[PDB]
Amino acid sequence: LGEANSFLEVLEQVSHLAPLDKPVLIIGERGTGKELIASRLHYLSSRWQGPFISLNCAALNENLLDSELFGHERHPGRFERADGGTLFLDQLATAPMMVQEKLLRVIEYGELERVGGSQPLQVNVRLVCATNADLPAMVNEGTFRADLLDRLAFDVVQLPPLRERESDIMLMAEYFAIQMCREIKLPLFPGFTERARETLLNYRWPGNIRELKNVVERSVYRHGTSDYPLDDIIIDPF
Repeated sequence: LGEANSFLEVLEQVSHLAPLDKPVLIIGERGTGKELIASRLHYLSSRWQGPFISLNCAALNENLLDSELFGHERHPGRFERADGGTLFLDQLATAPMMVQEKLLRVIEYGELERVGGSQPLQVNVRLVCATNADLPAMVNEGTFRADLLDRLAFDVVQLPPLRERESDIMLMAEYFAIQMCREIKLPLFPGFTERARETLLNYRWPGNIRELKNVVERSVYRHGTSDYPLDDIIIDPF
């Protein structure tokens, strides 16, 4: 979430892309809300009453990924489960080259192939994928299929990292701090000192919004009082 102009521009882009049936590629670091953007593409589309299915490609080994996406024997895969809806594939760049070619087969031909006896399955799925890799760099290296990229990247949504939305950092920090005050029953958030603000604004936030929420919640809890402003931002609890 947030309100920097670069983020508002993303929301505008998403509102125009959502009604299309074309695949959308989301590029962004961890904690920038890629799955929320994918969900927004679905719910602003004509498919909104259909299924919204997610899969993280990085999480499964190659055989398990293959079966989870395309099914086997019956274990229906994620494409089948997303029929009439939207399938979100996260960490796309980790997909093995076998899975990449099979993904292209389903995209251009619009159907899954069955082992023996079973006829192929036709599927109608809107695809949204996400990564933080440099996919054109991977194409040059031969670790990502050029023909798949020629097809998947109809258009690209680039999510700005928190460090490039500096105006959003104190806005969101205040929001998360207030919510933590409610959780631990403090009567009022007593504010951030200038030292705290320097700490927040100078940090690069590799975990972006998710990390900001955790750091601020921990800091409010450790502070534990409404009697004076929060001075000590605990970035590293280790």
